[PDB]
Amino acid sequence: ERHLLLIYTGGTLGMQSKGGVLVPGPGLVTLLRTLPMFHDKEFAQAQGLPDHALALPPASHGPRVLYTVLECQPLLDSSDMTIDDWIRIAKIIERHYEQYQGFVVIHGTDTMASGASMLSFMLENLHKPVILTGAQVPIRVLWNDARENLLGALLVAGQYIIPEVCLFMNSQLFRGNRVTKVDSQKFEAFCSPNLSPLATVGADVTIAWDLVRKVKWKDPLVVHSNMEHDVALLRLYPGIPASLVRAFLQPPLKGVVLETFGSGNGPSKPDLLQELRAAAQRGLIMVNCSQCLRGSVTPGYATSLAGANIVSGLDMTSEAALAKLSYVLGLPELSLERRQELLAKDLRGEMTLPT
Amino acid sequence: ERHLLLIYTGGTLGMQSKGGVLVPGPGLVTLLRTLPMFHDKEFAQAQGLPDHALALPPASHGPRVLYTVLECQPLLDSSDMTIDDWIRIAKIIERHYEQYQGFVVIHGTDTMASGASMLSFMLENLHKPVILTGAQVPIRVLWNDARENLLGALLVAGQYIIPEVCLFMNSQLFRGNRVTKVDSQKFEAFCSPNLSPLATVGADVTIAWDLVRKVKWKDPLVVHSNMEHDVALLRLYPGIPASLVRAFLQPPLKGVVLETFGSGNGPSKPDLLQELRAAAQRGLIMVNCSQCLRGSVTPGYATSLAGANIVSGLDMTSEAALAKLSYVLGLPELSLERRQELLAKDLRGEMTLPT
Amino acid sequence: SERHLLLIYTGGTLGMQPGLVTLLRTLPMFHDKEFAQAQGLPDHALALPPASHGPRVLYTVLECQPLLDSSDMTIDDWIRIAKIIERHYEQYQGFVVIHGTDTMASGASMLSFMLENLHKPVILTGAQVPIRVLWNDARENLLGALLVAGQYIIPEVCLFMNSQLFRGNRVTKVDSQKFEAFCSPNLSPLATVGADVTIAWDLVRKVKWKDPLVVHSNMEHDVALLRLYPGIPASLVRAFLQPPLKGVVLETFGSGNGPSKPDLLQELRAAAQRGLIMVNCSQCLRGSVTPGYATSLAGANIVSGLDMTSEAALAKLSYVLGLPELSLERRQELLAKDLRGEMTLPT
Amino acid sequence: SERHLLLIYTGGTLGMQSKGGVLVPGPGLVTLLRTLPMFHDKEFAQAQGLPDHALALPPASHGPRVLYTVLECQPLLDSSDMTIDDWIRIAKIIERHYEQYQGFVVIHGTDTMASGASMLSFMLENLHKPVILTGAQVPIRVLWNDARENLLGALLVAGQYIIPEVCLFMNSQLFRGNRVTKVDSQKFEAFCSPNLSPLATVGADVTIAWDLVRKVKWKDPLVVHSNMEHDVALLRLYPGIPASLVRAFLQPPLKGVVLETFGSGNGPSKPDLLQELRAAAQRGLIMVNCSQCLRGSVTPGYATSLAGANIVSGLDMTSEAALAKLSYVLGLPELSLERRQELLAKDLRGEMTLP
Repeated sequence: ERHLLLIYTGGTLGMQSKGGVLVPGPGLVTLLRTLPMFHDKEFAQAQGLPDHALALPPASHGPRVLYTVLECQPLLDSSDMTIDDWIRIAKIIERHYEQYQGFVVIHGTDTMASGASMLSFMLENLHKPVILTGAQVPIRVLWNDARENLLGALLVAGQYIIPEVCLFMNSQLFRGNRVTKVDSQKFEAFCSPNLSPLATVGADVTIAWDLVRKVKWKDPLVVHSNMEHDVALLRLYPGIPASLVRAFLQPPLKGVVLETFGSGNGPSKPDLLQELRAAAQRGLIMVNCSQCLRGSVTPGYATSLAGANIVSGLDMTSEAALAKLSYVLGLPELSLERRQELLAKDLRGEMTLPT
Repeated sequence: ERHLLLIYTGGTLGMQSKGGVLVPGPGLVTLLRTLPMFHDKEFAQAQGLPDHALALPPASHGPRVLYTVLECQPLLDSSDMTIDDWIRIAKIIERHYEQYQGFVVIHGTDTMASGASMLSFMLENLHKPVILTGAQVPIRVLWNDARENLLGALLVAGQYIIPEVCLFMNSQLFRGNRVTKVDSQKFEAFCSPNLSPLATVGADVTIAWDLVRKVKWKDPLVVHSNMEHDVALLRLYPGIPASLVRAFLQPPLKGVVLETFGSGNGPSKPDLLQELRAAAQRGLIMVNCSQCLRGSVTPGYATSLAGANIVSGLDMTSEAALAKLSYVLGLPELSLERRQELLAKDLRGEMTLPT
Repeated sequence: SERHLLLIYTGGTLGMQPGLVTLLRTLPMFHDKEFAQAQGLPDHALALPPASHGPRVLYTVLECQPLLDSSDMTIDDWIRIAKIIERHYEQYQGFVVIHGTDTMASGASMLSFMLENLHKPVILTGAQVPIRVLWNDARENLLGALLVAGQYIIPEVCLFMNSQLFRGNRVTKVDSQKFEAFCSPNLSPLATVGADVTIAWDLVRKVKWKDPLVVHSNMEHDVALLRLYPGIPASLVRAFLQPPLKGVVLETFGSGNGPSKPDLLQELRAAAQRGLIMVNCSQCLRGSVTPGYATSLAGANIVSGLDMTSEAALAKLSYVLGLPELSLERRQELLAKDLRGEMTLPT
Repeated sequence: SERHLLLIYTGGTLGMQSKGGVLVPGPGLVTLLRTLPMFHDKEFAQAQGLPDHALALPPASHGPRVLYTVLECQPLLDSSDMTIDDWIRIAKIIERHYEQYQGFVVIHGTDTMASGASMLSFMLENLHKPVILTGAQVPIRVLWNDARENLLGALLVAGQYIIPEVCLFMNSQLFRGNRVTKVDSQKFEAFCSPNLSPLATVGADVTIAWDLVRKVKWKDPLVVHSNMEHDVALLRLYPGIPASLVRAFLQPPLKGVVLETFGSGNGPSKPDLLQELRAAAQRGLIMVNCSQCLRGSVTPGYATSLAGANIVSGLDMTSEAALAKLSYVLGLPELSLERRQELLAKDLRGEMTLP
């Protein structure tokens, strides 16, 4: 028997349709109890389970999966979520860590990749699956992707010891800090462009155990509430003026992810480079990520002006890069040099180092 | 209000797991009645519907969809289906044509492409959707593709006027006579290699109305029970001996689909070509299809020996080609030349003619 | 019989290690010496060998100076390229522009708008590896762009790479290392090259022979792109949208949702009141913006970009804002139209 | 310093000429290549006084200098006319010149290239050096073609890397030969390796899957199997295929057959058909079951209760690999039937993934 906590933060999955427009949809648990795929009534009465606890029907193999639904209030559109909301989620997981074997987090798709990346860093030494999921269509609308996404997340978290923050959608389990949202309409909404899925679901369940990170049983969970808030993302576009870059990098900003062209090239006009130099002199740390969905940043852009304050993001998604930068800048009592060293390491499986 | 007939012929979808092995699973209707996504009990009692009739919950838009389940006996593995089984299905649709607005046929995946292709030809002047569907995993197993495939086929047939035999799987609606099975394990089991899907299902339903065939309201449905049975498929492999080809093409064979290499090239060894000439002289009709999943046969192979008795299949799937040949050969009172002309036409949207 | 192209070389990896013409002259696939002497052609003019069908293709190489890394290109560079095409418009049947891949999608999008009523192919191309390195993608990309521009009347600014012809204002760069570097996420390619050449004539735009080419040198320079990220502060958005900015492409989440915190929405309202025009594009590679975000505060000054790439959106905004003597409402109407095949209107 | 290749030209579109919109044979490949700088460095040739049968590639980025000799077979063949004997001849050419060259490139028509590569894979036991097949949809003498880059890439791969396998190089990808199949008759991406990653990819960088590439066994000498059983066939089961036709197909002197069945390995179960398989097994015929599906694997079980161990699962093998392996195994001298069945169930050349 394995018990999960299902944390419902918001998003389309739980909403209601009302005159062709989506509104909030509380009482997820009341709906799930009425669905045989989500709740086995017969086993519940036959075990006299409390009625806050749902029980999945028996699967092919594995142990029986039970879960409790924790509904956050207020429920959020994911576009409104911030570092503080993700910290709250991490603190919920922390508080209930010993009582459950895994966690599923229902989350809006819009910023799910950012949430998964943040939680990935916040939950240091994670020993248990934390699976984010969501849907393009609410579970209360008849024709939807939510039923199978939610069930799959529960089954994965319930049956496998994958000690990572993941995203489950459309029969695929991705490493959370490797995903990005690529399609605003299709059920295949997400992509892990520089890493295989951790798992695939079909007639069989296939898991890339070669990739899945190792449980460090000896070390306790450490939850980082200390995440630097003053980090930003800046997309360089052709002809972007130095004065706009200057304004964007003004105090109190501590870190920025620069999204550059192709293999990591920004404009080389002297007034723009000077603004990057000046920000590095103020102590600002810059991480260079590619605007391209796939591939990697080759080192070199602006290094002759910003020195070691500009760090290559290699093949990281911008979501991962922003999370890592927030994490590293939030660590207490480190030199600048130590921060730069940490940014250049693969801390959670988010970055592939050249071989 | 729109009423559908759901015809259950067999296949994995309806089976049961028993000691890691699949066995037949009758009484589909008794399972569906217990699933809210498939049957709205409240609306059924409130309309005093007979209890052979199921009612889908309300969808976003559209009218209400009701359906009746017709379970064939015996239920078949699709590998054991034949032209006669498909004729039976076409006669079921014929018999109940005026009573229903659409049809869904649950079918095994192994020969679903052949079934869809056959029905496509059998149902001349079809005015209503006939949607085949199935699953890699049975609907009675918890983690499956069957729930969403079956629901999607019902919703598509219930809500849209697509007057074609189609295949619905994994959120995609394909033209039936354009599909082939490409994966024996994944939920994306089928491909329409030389035509876009007719429809895609996501947050929105997208329909390629430019491709969908036109309802000819004036003409009545004509069901072709006269389908020539003595048609075969022959895959040419390198070095295939003339004597084996001779044996394969003996009477009483009337037609054969030859699967040749690349753009339609078979071996040119004289003894093999002579066997094709001799069969053509006996009146055998041959259609040349490519072994390649994608692309088209260029005219020319063996034409200097078999003359007009060897016809290019252009970009047809072999399933479509075999169906069309059975159809054309079964038509009454036609010359050989007329049969050849008909094979070269696009009769059901199965074949793209060159510019 | 004979079709002449101008090959404009602006910079990029393709030509790296000047004098592109001297290399091309020595490559039989690019220059037929025998036909050149037999027709006494001037030696600034190259001649492709005969292709399968079609007429003979001749071309002249115009090398820009200085040559640019594409990351350093700006609206002015693209205007210059448009003026080169304008100047030589009657003398050639098509144009090929060698360009760096980094901003090729932005360049193609800009030229698409600048060249109003274009009647002739303008094909951009480039390479991940220089043509002078033995193992490269440049030879076939360049040849394919010449052959397409030389043999087909596709009156659009296009991008040719890795055997595919895309609509220029529909492309974006998706891979920084592979030869398949570009994607047209919301539109099929205009053409594919294989054993046969397949052209989507159903998509290709119609030549309006009556109307003359009009080149828009009047492109608004004070337009920007702003990527909203979770928790982006209102004060930063305020700073970003200060005068003299006239237009901005906001890149929002999913179907077009930005954060709804009141202080941020207020900054968008305030910019709209200053007359700033905003276009909402999705950060997602694929799909479309649904109308509605911030419309109750910014009103008609915030426009849905539907399925546009951000490159197309920024170009269109520069184009529309540069048009003389239009009301604000007219500018908003134009942004909502499909002006160059860059945007699919719902059906 | 220097690596020497033998380029064996057997036929195919690559070397042909266009004449009135129709392709005819094109001899004297070497005379054309000498005039192309990408294929021949004249300056280095004179400066080293190389014999003029030997071509020299220009210097590449890294690596040693690559020289190659062109051996043109006569007569040149369309690949649809090739047989086991032609592939044996190729294997004997490689054998004869094995010590004089460091690698081999074989120009071959695309139509049966997968069969050729699969055959050579088995014939060349303990291969220590790359044998790279390549070809083109369009002749190298037509201006706009895929042949230049395919041929150059094959030469560069064979010249610069020690991949001791029979491979196929097309469209910037190196596939394991016995894993490929032709999927498109018109596009430059003509081939697919459906159940194995490419061994290599070519872009700005060359990426090689060294984890997959087989290990050079330097101690063991090359053994070339001329002893390949010729009486092996491929039979594609189609719905309703009659027992009498299967009986005719499996008559003596056939020794082995690859049966192509539906989905996960299911053929029709009608008793008269199964009886014909039993009867063939009793005559000593060996049968390998492969899936008609491009992707995925045969699950054991079909017809095993009648044909016993004479019917063997082909798992995820392509039909080309299966036919080659069967020919190889049946050609081995003095083996019991049980031994032959064991060998068919092993991964002998990287063609089959065991569960």
